[PDB]
Amino acid sequence: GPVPSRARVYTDVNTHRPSEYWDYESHVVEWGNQDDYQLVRKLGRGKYSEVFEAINITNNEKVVVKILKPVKKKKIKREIKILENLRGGPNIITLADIVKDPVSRTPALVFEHVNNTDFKQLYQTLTDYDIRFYMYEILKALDYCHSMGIMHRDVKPHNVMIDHEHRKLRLIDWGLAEFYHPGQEYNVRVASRYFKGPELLVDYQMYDYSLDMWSLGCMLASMIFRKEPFFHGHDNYDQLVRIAKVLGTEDLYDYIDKYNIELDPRFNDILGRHSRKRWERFVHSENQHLVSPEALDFLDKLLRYDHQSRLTAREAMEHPYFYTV
Amino acid sequence: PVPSRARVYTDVNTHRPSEYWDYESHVVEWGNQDDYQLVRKLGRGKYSEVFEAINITNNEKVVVKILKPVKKKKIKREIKILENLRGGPNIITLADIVKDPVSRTPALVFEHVNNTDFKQLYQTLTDYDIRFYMYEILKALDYCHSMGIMHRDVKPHNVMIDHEHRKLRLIDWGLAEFYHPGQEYNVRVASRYFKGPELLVDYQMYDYSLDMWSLGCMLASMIFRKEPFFHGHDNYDQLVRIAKVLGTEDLYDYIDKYNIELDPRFNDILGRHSRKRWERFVHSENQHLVSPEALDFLDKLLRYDHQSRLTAREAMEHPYFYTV
Ligand SMILES: O=C(CCNCc1ccc(-c2ccccc2)c(Cl)c1)NCCC(=O)Nc1cccc(C(=O)O)c1
Ligand SMILES: O=C(CCNCc1ccc(-c2ccccc2)c(Cl)c1)NCCC(=O)Nc1cccc(C(=O)O)c1
Repeated sequence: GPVPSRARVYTDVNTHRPSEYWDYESHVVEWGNQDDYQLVRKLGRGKYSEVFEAINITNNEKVVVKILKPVKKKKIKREIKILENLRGGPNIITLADIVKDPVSRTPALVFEHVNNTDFKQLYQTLTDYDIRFYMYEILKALDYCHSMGIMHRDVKPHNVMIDHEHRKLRLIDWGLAEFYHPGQEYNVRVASRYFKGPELLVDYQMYDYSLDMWSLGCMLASMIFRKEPFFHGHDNYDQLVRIAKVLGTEDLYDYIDKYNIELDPRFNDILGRHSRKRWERFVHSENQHLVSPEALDFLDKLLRYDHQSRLTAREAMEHPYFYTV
Repeated sequence: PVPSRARVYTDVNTHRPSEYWDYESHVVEWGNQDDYQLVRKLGRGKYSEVFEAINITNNEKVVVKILKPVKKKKIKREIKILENLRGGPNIITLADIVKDPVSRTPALVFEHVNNTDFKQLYQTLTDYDIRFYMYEILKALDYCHSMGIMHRDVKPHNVMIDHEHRKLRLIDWGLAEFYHPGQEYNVRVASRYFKGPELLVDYQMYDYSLDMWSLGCMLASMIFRKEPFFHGHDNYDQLVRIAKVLGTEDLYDYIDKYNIELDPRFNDILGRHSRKRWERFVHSENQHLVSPEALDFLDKLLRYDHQSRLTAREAMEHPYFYTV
């Protein structure tokens, strides 16, 4: 079978906490009356949720309301417990209330108000400094949630709220987040395709916080190279081929051999043979103002097949790429 | 009642954006308390417990104040004030804000402070020492007043003295508030013995001058070795203790000036009292701490009329401090 693995940091933080902290299945959820909130407009729609801008009628303050389709009560309890555990953490979306509409009985989460900057406009105006600044803000959120024994498992641009006018950032949608327990085998069907770590694609279940650092690297690559997404897979098998076209196939075999991973036969006629590419290959006239030797060295240290070889969020915060923030 | 406003730093908050003073909208962020290990208890209060602690990541001593979340509004107020005042002369420095993962109880992390043996401090402190530390408190008050904040709980328990390093900090900003001209404040602030007459007569439009009354109470207890100086047994009796020294004539002049309605519960306890000479409180055990300059300075702090008290900046110019 595959060789076991464990996080290099915050390995036993949940082991040493009482069960109430991490046993979300036993967590008792309480909610108030949604009659105190009026929905204003839709902000987003997903598979198991709809997010709205809303107003609390009792204090005239804007909030965000996430209405949850109750596909699994277990999943609702998990997201709520994680949000309650992380509440007030740096750049973590703040859960302000939990409510239920009296007639539909549909539960909803109420968050601090957030104001998303026009993304298409943001993507063209962000400078080299802005990218470093916001990447550092994401790292504060990741180091905090990892220190709190939680993996986000869905780091991607859609799950990062930037209010550029206020230089404010929040890491949002904790619906896929999970508690880290050393040796635990997790479901690999997490994260969104372009942001999936190679551990998920090769079906290595004993992953950890380092999965978030791979997804973060994917976001950094897309921002500095102006290539969205950076690894453009068309399916989950093709996603690994897109990564191998950059990192090369030699190091992919070194990774699967190190953890004694059995590579799915469906990869046999699509993976091919690929040399390790230089990150400088992705520099072009449209992105060269965002690229520097520090950015490429930092990117190289995130985008590694070996999950244990990636920088932790705390190590990443010490990188020279952030010396100006 | 007749409205009143501060003689100094009157509009400092009016002229600053809402983000500075609007604590209810202040977004609090905290780290993981897992990086701190508690060493010993330093004090216990109604809504907090203070510990000496160690940051395990750098092996540096700090102080950790664990807050009982009686009101989130009160927590936001103390945090915003501490963040606004951070680095101010003799103001306790807020170094971090954390939360214990399991209890979810928020805690404030301060620079390390080392309180000198208090029982030893009283008899060892000289006339110079009292002038030196009084001046250190005044630097902190002039700074926080200039920053549009009144402490509202000046008392010995809220002054940290590290005598070996001649270091002072004004601590526990849990009752502090932003000054806005014309605002009516809750009079149920400060500790009984340090309450200004404005609070005792229920005059809500008070200002930074409340801190100068409390400071005067501390000065009187130090130079005369009478702890506390105005020993009230309840909030009504507290005003009678002040009147036994300042006299009832000037108390009526004060309430008439601001058209204050005196609570009927004072009727059969206030009595009639002459204005006393400060020299009356001098004795063999305290005469080495008293001087004409000390009594003149004390007289200028302990006045009924909040507008007639020295400001922290005026107090720093007094001859009592010519040696510091
Ligand atoms: O789609 C979005 C976010 C969209 N962000 C776009 C975006 C994110 C990051 C960057 C960036 C990253 C690194 C460096 C520099 C820049 C950029 Cl350029 C754009 N939001 C709309 C929907 C929404 O706000 N949802 C929401 C809000 C609050 C809570 C929840 C929740 O599920 O808890 C959901
Ligand atoms: O009780 C105390 C302080 C106790 N000070 C006693 C004291 C204070 C003033 C003088 C003095 C006044 C005028 C002239 C000369 C001297 C003297 Cl003689 C003694 N501290 C123990 C607990 C503690 O340190 N609390 C603390 C520390 C840091 C921050 C906080 C906080 O709430 O932020 C609280």
